[PDB]
Amino acid sequence: VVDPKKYLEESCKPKCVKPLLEYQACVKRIQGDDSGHKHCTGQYFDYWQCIDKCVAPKLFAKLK
Amino acid sequence: MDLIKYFTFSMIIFILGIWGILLNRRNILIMLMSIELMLLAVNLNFLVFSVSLDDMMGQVFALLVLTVAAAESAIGLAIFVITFRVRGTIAVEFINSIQG
Amino acid sequence: MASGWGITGNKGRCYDFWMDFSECMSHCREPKDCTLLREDYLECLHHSKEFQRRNRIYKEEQRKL
Amino acid sequence: MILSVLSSLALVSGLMVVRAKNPVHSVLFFILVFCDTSGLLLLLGLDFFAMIFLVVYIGAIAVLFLFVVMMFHIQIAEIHEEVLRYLPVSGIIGLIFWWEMFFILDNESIPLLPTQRNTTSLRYTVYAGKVRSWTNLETLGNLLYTYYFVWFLVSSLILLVAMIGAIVLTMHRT
Amino acid sequence: VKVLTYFGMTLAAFAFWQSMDKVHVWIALHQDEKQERMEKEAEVRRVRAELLRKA
Amino acid sequence: RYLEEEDGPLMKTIKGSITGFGAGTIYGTILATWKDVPRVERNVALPGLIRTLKMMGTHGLTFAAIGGVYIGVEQLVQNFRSKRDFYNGAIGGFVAGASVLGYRARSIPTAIAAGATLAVTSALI
Repeated sequence: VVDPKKYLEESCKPKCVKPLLEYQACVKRIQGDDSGHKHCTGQYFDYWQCIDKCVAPKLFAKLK
Repeated sequence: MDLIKYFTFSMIIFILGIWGILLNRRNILIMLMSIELMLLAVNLNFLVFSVSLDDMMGQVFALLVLTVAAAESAIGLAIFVITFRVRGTIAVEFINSIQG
Repeated sequence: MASGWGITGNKGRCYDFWMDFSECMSHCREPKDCTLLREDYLECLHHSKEFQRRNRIYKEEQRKL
Repeated sequence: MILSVLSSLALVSGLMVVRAKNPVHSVLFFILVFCDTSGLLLLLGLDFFAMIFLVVYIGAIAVLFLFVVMMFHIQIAEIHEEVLRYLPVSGIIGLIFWWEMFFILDNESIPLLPTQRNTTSLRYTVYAGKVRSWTNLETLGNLLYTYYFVWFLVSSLILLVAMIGAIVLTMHRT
Repeated sequence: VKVLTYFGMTLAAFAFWQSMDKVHVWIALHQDEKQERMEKEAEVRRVRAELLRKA
Repeated sequence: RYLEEEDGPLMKTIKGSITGFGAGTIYGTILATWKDVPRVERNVALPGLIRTLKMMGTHGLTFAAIGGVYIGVEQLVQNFRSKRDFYNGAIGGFVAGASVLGYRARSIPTAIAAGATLAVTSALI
């Protein structure tokens, strides 16, 4: 039907608002190219690291 | 920075009253004077705020608190006199009979 | 400065702002409708935002020096 | 600077009120704290309150304290205690109260930092207020007895209670 | 106390009050960082409650 | 309702021990100030200050031990068992209470009583 992990990844977003808003601000701060070397990988990792730590201890219950 | 400096003047007097309570467990007369120091600091607060806000209500209340402070001191020292007259001493060990 | 009596014998510096805020609150059933007038009155009382802005100017002057 | 001098004088004099061995000296240092307060009031332009603090606090209240304390002949043994052990508790209490209250206005009343520019030239003068100016005395007297007369009368009731209670508690008629 | 002791305690108190002046200037200089940090913490709470009500 | 943190079991234990020491220092100061001074000590100041500081340090130590061991055992329960409940923690309160307050009181029934009380208190939360 619908992926349990994907649903849980959207439902854990409130727990990770701070890494999200820092990633969102990094995206804005690099919208100008500057010869294409600026990126937001670090803020990306912090957001998904927080998201993964929220989804991990509840995903395996929805799985048989 | 004028307002902060006047305020901290009054605040130091208030803290000195608190410390004087804390530091005089054998000296109940100094405790009464510490309470008068706190009352003075409050009066200063009212006057400073009255000036800072261009409002007269702080001055009216300062005068009335003056009347109250005088009445409190008169009654307080009367009770001190009758306490001493009964006991012959002002030591705190003679005013601790009521307890439990 | 909500009473009106000034310390030099004239209308208080912040009385008109107080009266604007009060008249707004007397008929607006939501306090948020009179937020601007309320912060006008409080700004008159303490000059917080004015002094903050002037300190910004001073800080920028010190930075460019 | 001047406020720093007055604050330092008041701070030392208050410490001496709360730390003097002899209570007579304590009452005398209290007179110095009230004189310093009068100076602060003069700086704020409130000369009536500056004089009244002299008349009432020093001229009447401190005199009563002095009469009582002097006639009590307190012996230093009845009231002596070593205060070294209270440095930690005084430290914590005073530090909490300091960090919280010496800086209570800072968020609400942000200080204006002095710049290297003459801001005195932006003082706006309104001459209409200066035609017939009011003293502190008549500005207060305009309110005490008319718009706020009930509180005036309640204060009289407070004074009456003080007179009655003083007589009842201490009088021994010859 | 000795008169010199009262004078010295006054000098020390004068130094304390000048130090307090420096503290007040330091607090006044950091109003902007306080304001910017408060911007974040209030907006985090908004983005948060809005996301928590999407479900 | 709880989604404002960054956690870390070792960080949790360290911060809890530090908070315990602070609270124990405050409590020891209060207790030292409440007491009178022994009569042989009324006329000399320094031994009173030494006793106050000793009381401060001893109470800071015992409170730090409680505030550290409690959360340490709480996480070491919820880490191995890996179930989040009020049960995880009732054990930490019990072991903190028993160990520290029975080492202090030198009594086993007192250790059991203290652990039981801490268990109920942590259960309500």
